[PDB]
Parts: sequence; C-alpha cells; structure tokens
Amino acid sequence: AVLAVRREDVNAWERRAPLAPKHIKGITNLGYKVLIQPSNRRAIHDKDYVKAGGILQEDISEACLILGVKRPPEEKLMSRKTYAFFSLDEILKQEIRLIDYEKMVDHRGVRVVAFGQWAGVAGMINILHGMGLRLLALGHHTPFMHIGMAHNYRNSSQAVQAVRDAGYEISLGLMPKSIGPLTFVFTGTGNVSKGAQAIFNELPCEYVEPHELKEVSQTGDLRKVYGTVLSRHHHLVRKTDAVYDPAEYDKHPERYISRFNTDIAPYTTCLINGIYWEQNTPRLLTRQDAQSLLAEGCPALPHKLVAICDISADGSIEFMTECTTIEHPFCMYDADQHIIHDSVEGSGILMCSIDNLPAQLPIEATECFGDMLYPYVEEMILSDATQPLESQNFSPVVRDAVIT
Ligand SMILES: *[C@@H]1CC(=O)N(CC)C1=O
Repeated sequence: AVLAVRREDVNAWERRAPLAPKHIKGITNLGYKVLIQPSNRRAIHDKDYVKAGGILQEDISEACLILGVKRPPEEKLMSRKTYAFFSLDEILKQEIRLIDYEKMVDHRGVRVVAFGQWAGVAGMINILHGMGLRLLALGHHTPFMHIGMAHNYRNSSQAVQAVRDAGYEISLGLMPKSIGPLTFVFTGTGNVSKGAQAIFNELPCEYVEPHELKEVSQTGDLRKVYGTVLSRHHHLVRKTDAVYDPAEYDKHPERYISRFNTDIAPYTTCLINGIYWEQNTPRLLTRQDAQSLLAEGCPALPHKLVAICDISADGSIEFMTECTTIEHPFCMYDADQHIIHDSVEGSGILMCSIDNLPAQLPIEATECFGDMLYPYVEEMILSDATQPLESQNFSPVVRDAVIT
C-alpha cells in the first residue's frame, strides 16, 4: 500500500507533476506511504514534497501505484505495478495495470481529470506578448511590449500584475492612435476559454455583443480594449435558409456553415480560439478567407487581424496546420500562403499554437490537476495489478480508464 510519484523524462520542459505537496499531505494523513522520485525538472521543489510527508528515493520498486504526467517508456516501466499517465500484449505476462487520465470520464462523458483553465490563461498572456512584438515590428510601440511569455512569471498572480500594469498604460492613453481600437474574439465554451477571459479582464476591457464589433472596431475608445465571446448561434447558419437550430447542429453539423469570415473576422484584431472542432464541423476560416483579409510616421495597420492564438489544440482554422513550441511560440502566415517560423516582421498573421500550454504555469497546473485527481487516488493505491480488475473496487471513472 505504497504510492510513488515518478520523475518526468519525456521532455526537458515538462515541469508538471500529477500531484502537489498539498495532496501528498492528505494521502500521508490517511496512513499511506508516498515515495517521491527526485527531479530537478519539476517546478515544485523536492523539499516541498518532503515537508508534506513525502519520502524521496531513487528506487520506487516498493510502491504499488506509480503516478506520472506522461507514460513511462520501455525499460523504465516495470512489472507487478499499477501505473497512471497521459498519452499492450505483454501486459498480462508482467501483470501491470495502466490507467489513462484522458479516459477518466463521468456518466455524462466529460473528462474529470484535466488541466482546466491554465491552457487558456497561458495562451492569453502569450498572445498579448506576441502582439507587442508584432505591433513593434510593424512600427508601433505599445504597452503590450511590457508583457512577457507565460513561463517568464512565477505564477499567474505575477503575470496578472504585469497585465494590469500594461492595462494601466492603455487607460492612460499611451496606445498609438493610428492603429485604432483593438478587438479580441473568444471562441469555445470550455475552461480554457474562461482562463483566457480571466487574463483579458485585467485590461481596461469592455465586452460587447458580436454584432457591435463592426462599430466598435471603428469608433472604440482608444483607452480601452474590446472583447466579445462568440457563441454558436452568433455565426452558425443553415446552408438552405440560414436558420440556427441548436439541437440539429449538435446532430448534423454538415448542414451548417460559418459566417465568422464575413460577420466577425474583418473586425477582429486578435482571435483566441478554444473551439471543439470535429471533422464535419464548419470551419471558422479558410485559406481564401485569409487571402481576402490581407489586401506616415503614425501609420495604420495593414490588416485588422493581427494575431490568432490556439488555446484548445483543436482544424477549424484551415491555415493553422503546424504547431509551435514554448521556445519558438510564434509563426507567420503569409499572403503567399507560406508559414514563416521566425519572421515576425514578415507579411501576414501572427499565429501561436503551443501544445504544452499548461506547462508554462506548471505550479498551478500541478495543483489544479492534482485537485481533480485526488478523489480517485486512494482507490488506485489499493489497486492490485495481480488480482483481476473485476475484483478491484474501482469507481466506473477509474475502471473505464484502464487501457489494459
Ligand atoms: C480544478 C482546477 C480547474 O481549472 N477546475 C475547473 C474549474 C477544477 O475543477
């Protein structure tokens, strides 16, 4: 009846953990022994887990349940243990049980163990930092220059203070007037969209309805930034009669299109995309839409759309084919329909599509992930990869999450 948190080795930038010291304290209070594999890579220091009752050892063969952020590869995986991770044949010989956090879903079917809003919180900070660089490359110093990447801050609190400081400069009228008012569009309904809005709320922001973007993008107060939250009924219409039936779209999305390209996109400065996109879902923007959207000392912007940030890792933007890295976060989409990875001064739209956004705020990501995983840890400690799964007293959340 021993638990172990293994060290991450998949990536040099994987600084998260499946549990925080607060969760190790609660598990040790139940009487369970917790082993902590040493890791200079983790954002939360080893001694914080030791202060919470965790024992730090390099050998975790004593444990029955071994928790990790990503799946252990080849030799590191050993027999007669129960593992859990994100992401056959010889499983039965080695008698090991593998659990995938992604498969932990409730009766409704929505995932219970995720990273929550922190992909959106980090994405909003990154795209605000990216707009500062992109607008300066176009010849405009803005308060967005005083916002760094999400991983340059100890936590979201420190990042919020930087966003509020830059927002104060905007309220003082220090924005260049020639580029006009800035409009931000939030798509999607998940927690990542709410996390992006949480950062946006620290600016001198004003929320408007999607139909107001056309007027707001022309006459908006230059001491403010403007945002709108896009719902399905704002842009999805039937191909035949332009009617929106919410139940019909949820069953037959192939009967609908998106007027985002004509109704919203021409009046959008920055698009924060958190859309859940399936293969037969109407696309938000096509390649031809991008071609149409791109056509003295205080000059205006070449095009209204400055940048796009993908915070849900999800084909709705046709020309956002490739992904980016925390070290190289931004790329450009040229009017020649080419992807430029480092030419922020080039022609086009700034684009950001980092796949490990929560890893930029790994402390709070570890705590939020650990808060979701905590109510299922004890039943996973009592797991016996030797005994059959039917004998184990698993909740349907954990039982369905077993991939072996
Ligand atoms: C835990 C952390 C997080 O983002 N959520 C969603 C509100 C949780 O439940």
